[PDB]
Amino acid sequence: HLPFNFDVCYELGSREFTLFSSVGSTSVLVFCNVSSRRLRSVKGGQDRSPVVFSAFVSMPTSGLTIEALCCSSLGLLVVDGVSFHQGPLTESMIPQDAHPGPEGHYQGPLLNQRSLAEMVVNTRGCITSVDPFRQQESFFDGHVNPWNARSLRFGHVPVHTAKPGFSDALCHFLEVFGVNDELAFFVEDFAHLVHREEETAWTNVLKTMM
Amino acid sequence: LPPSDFPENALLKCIEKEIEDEALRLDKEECPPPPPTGWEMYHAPGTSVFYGRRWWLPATASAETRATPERHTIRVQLTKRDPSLDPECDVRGEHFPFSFFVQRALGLYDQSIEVRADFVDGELLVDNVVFHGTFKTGEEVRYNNIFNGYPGPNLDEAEEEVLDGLQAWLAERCVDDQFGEFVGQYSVWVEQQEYEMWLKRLRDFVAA
Amino acid sequence: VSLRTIAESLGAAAAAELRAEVERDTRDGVAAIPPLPPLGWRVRHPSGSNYFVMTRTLKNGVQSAELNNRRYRSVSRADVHLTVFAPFRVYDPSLHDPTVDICEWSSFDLVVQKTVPDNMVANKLLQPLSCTPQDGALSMYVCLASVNSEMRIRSIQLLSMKEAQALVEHACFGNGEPLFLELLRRRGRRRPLVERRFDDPRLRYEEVAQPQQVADEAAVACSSSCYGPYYPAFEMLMDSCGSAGEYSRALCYGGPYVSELSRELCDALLDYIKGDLGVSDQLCEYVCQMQFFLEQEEYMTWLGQVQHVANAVSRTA
Amino acid sequence: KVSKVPTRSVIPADALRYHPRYSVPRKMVLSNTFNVVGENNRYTSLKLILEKLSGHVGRRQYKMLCNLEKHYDKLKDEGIDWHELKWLSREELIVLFDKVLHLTRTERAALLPAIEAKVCGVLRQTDSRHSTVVCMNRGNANHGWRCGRNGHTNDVYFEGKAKANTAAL
Amino acid sequence: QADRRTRHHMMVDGQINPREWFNWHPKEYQPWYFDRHKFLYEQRQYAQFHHLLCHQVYLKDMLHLMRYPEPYTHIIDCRTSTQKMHRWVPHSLWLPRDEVEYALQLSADEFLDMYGFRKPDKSDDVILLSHNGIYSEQAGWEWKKQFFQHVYNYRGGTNELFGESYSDMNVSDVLSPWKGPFPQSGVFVDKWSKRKVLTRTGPFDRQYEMQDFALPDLELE
Amino acid sequence: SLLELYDKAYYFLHLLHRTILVPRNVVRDTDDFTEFLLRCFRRPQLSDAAIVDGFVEWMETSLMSAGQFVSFVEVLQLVGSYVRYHKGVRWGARCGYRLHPWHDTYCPSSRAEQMPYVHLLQWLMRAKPTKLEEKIDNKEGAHGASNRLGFTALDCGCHSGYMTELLLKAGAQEVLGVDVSPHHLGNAEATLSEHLRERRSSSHSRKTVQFVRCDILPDLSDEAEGSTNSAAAENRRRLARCHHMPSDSDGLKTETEVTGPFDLLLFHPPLPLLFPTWPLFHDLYESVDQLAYDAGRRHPHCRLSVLNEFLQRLLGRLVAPLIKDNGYVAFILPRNFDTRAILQRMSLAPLVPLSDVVTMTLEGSYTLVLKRSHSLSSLLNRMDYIQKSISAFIRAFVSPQHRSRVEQEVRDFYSNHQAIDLIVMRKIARQ
Ligand SMILES: [Zn+2]
Repeated sequence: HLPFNFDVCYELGSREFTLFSSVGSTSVLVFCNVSSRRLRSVKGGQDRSPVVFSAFVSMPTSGLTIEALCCSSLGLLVVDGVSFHQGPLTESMIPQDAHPGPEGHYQGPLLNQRSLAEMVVNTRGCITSVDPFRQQESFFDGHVNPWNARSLRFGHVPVHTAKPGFSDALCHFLEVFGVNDELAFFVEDFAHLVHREEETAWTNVLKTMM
Repeated sequence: LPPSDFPENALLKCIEKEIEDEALRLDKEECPPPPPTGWEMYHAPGTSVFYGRRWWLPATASAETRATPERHTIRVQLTKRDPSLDPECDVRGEHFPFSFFVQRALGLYDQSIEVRADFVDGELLVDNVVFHGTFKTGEEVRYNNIFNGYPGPNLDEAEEEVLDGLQAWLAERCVDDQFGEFVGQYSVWVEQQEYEMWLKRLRDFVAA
Repeated sequence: VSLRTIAESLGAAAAAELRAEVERDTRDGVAAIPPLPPLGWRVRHPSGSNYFVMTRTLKNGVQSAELNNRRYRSVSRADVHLTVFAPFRVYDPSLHDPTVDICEWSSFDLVVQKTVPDNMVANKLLQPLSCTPQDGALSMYVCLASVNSEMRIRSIQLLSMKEAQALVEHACFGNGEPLFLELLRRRGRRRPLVERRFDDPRLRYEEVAQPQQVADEAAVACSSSCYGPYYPAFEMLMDSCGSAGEYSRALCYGGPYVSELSRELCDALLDYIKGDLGVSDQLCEYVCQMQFFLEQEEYMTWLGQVQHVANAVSRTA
Repeated sequence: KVSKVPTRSVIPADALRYHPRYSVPRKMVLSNTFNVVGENNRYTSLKLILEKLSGHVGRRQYKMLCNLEKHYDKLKDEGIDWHELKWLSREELIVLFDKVLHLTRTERAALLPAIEAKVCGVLRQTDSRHSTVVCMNRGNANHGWRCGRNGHTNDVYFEGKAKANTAAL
Repeated sequence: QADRRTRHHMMVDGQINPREWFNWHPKEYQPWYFDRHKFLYEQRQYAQFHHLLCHQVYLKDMLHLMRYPEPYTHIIDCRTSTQKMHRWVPHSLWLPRDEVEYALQLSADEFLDMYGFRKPDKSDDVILLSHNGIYSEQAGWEWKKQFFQHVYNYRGGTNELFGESYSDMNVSDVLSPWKGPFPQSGVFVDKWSKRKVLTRTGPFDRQYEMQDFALPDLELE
Repeated sequence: SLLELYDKAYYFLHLLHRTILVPRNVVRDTDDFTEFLLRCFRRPQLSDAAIVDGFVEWMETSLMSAGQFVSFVEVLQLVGSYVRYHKGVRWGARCGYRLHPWHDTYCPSSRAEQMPYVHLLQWLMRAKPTKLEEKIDNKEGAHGASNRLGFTALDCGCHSGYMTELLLKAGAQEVLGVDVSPHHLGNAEATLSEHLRERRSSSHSRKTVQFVRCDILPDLSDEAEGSTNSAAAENRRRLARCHHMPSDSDGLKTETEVTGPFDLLLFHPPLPLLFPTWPLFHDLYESVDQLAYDAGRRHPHCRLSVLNEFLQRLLGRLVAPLIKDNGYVAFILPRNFDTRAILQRMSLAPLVPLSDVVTMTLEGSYTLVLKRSHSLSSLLNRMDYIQKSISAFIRAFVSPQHRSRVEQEVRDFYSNHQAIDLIVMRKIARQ
């Protein structure tokens, strides 16, 4: 399964795959960084990090670019944050090759209370320990160091958690650009495909070394 | 230190006290702890990273004509902890993380096998084996990402043939529990020498 | 046909949310007054940003601070330049770990530099001044935090051009750090954001370009200093906004872990920063207020940009 | 002689819990209504999970904005259970959320962590007779998403009571 | 909007430490009856001023005094905002609320000079109006502060007479969620009492009661 | 006056380095730069594409710590450094040759700047020594019992290997190059390799050169009855048992290294400059090496604190003396660093002492031998690029009514307030 107009780009050795779309003058770019530690099962039931990706919706008629922090769970899609950047999709805006996008900008309000609903389930969060310097030993990594992760808001929980009726309109607004649940079912299945091919290539390289 | 000219007499006299009792104590050693054989220890005076370096020659069978020499490199970053979360958060456990590079025969992150180990409670805990550069599989798999490179799975979940072959590869390289004890000893001496330099550099800043 | 009614429903809701946001903070017609900074502080907040920088210059050293000047009536040294970088990073650790009794943890960094003027005569050449940008450019980087409106020190770092030269040239055996050299190889400038001036009221109309003049006074004096080509390495070292500057300051010492210091040094360091240097609990509580106010100001521009995007789609489709 | 106090090197964080007598708390058996699994008994685990997902969360008591309690009546009118909700596939959840439930995109986002983890809807025993404790462990497909621990084996609706008896219901 | 988290440091006690230091103790406060539906000065926090409440004149009394006025029953408008008044209540005089505490301090000649109408005698009937009856209630309290024996209030004056939908715009001062309150920032009390006052049992939107003492219930177990 | 011109000119150069920056690959992106660098190289026997790839490699190995965008004045300084490398600095005859320096390296390119080095070479080789005392250190140990046996030397702050070449030309056995940057040491090693390939400084006696990277001064001299014989036997059995017994004790790296003490110990910080070069002329393609004349003058050695720590190390476990008995320390330094402070005291502030006064009053044990102030820094004054640069700086930023007096304020500053002092001192033996 694959969405309608999306080209995949995945080179072996990097835990990243990037999806690109273009309709009219608008360009849609989906970037994902697959976790190396452990990712959750596609059935969901039974350290189990969620599949978090980003979606860049560029519209030159508006003059702004929409960055959508999205989390794919059970094939479906939730959207955690939406931020706006100036101009079109510059190459520096995408966190490929471990160089981040724009720094020191407003991240956006909470569109959904998914992170507060996980603590009722007692699901383990991204923040492992309270000490930020404890998790800064594995620096420049989003999954084990949340204090410098762009997708986890650099550990900051914002003031405003957006109104449900307002932000339901924002999630419907992004679904017309290809940020529907059909993309998140593919990103969930392709992150499990990258996690097997990265672990198999790392093993067979390690066999020839020793 | 006249109090009319210098309003910071509570700090400048306290830091002059802390210079002497950090030098008048007899528990400290003037000499660095002696490293194991081959290892050369570099440390820049301003930073908190000290480097180890040795050359090595493996055991090569008689069917092969030549044994290529290796390049072992140790990289240790000093551990940071946040005192603002105390006494609320618990006491963070003292552990000594370090990196062990292996390069066959010129930098640190080109054609190098990198293995990360943790010395905690008197033993080594090997965490990840990170590759850098183009390696052979079985095709060529390139790991050209130095910050967000694929570090491999954690060895608690890895396959059993990967584990015992790695520890036989690590015990042959003389990386074991006695080597990690020296990294726990050398980083204490490095942090002690940085602290007396930090007290010396702070007295020049406050009194100015 | 569905793209027009979706983009018009969002643009009407964002206009309804921006309308309902202003009337909440408005009291009897006049809008919400921002919290006032302490005496002498000049806050600059760039538009569309996550941070705000405030400066303070104590002339003739520490003795002209606020606490050292109040006395009972009716009965020289080098100048100090303060800089408090404050990002919007505020969280509570009692959600992830319920054993920790912390309601609010807000991090903000303090950069204090010193500058020798030409008017001091008493102690000019008795020793080489290490705080001078001509001699080392020694500067103290105090990482601070606010734990339930109580200022706690995270780290005290002493950074000069020496350890900026050490990281770029000889941090390894014969080379620099391979990640610090690569992070300087990818340094693109940010687009110019128009800053807003939430200054102290008494210094709001006296001088406007004073934090810009002291930022270019040191940048001229450090780039043409005894250490010339290592100033781009020192700019990224003292850059408080981003992850490249946090990794660069982590390659340095990072200070002693403060709870292991003596109790006499812990109270004398707090007496220096709060009492002598002026970076007080009033300033610490103001930063927690100004991180809340300017987050509210950035939510309204976010609501203005949802409406601006949704109106540009509906007029196109 | 000075005897040392017997401690442990590695202790689980559950042992750090507080009891006013520093002892094991009482586990009272559930009421007689839970003896047979029926239509009155089926959806009490679904009701408490939707009650916790809408109430206040954390030490700061963060109120959940989306009220998931309004969808409890239409879920039990269809005859679907919390244990039967975990058996639905991905395609059967999009049909259930959009057509029947009319779950909005933020109400779907607050319910999905409860479905992603496959929480076992087993009423745990407690010190009182009326129990509001549901086992929050992640379920496995071999034991019917019941997490297979403390006697929750593939039909156990309530701790201390009989199985489901699917021939009746 | 959008559910702003508040910068107060109130917190519920954890699951590890024992409950200690019982010379302050928060519990949940639930009164008997709801008071939010009532008039603003008929609520719970204004019960001590219950005898200060002016007697009510109603709509039919106001229409009867419109048709058949009396020479010494003074109808007085207490509305302050001139941009929000559009019609004239008949036989009314303008005495805005925020000046009333000065206006009754004048003499009769100074009242005539500063308002253009004669000062009412202390035995004359005074009837006050406002938009909702709130400014008129505070003005009636100021009129009863001076020795005025007959002071009456028409609750919902303009909004029931002219059928308008206005309000006196009372702020009812509530701290902004960036303003951190007193007991978090301060060393006014010891650390145990500071930790035990700042704790609460449940969500922080409801009301709580602070106990100054507690004894253990030894007779349960 | 000159002080405001100093401040405004350095602020303008900082704004030039901040504002008009161009991308990294200037040959690929900028379409005008290639013909410009070809014009600068065809102004003074190489092909065009070879010069293109050579400047690409020069910007690759030369530019450090720079992002995707490079300052334009830095690109012009890179062009001047490339021109100075492919052209070389000429050292006059007494020994006239050419030297090839790297990008940011200090070489005295004017004769007034080379006169203290030429006079020190004259005092070393004893060509025509008309000064107070002539030096003799270990050749006096042979004459008590000549120049053919040589001596060992120490070089503090070696830049591009010109002073190491001056030590090799005057006759020396072991010289130890100590500098802060390894780039300067690689440049000095290339200069030493071309010096050995030039067949100067003939090899009747063997000479080994070691370049070490360190701070101001290196420190490597601190490594750490029958019971003594029993402990030696137990030590031998433990070394043979734990396989730490050395099978060979030649140690050729310990022979080819340079080890103290030294009888000639020299120290020369780079001369600080009054005004940087003007990078905005119309004839930049005619002379770019003079635009790179200021290269190398920003080094971590030219300070008063470095001089004070150097003098305190020379004055005082006490195992390493670091200087031979009655050894000669030769230092070439200006009157004072930080020329802004020199302009501040010109016509108030108290009079600033000279570094000669500091070196005299700190070392009461050492006796001065040569004290010569080369005050011919005003004697440069040609029609060359430095006079055009200072007239452009006085033409752009100074009012026309206050110009020429400020020009006079320049002309006395090089005459009275700046000079190059070469001073040699001699150690006094122990009692
Ligand atoms: Zn269970």
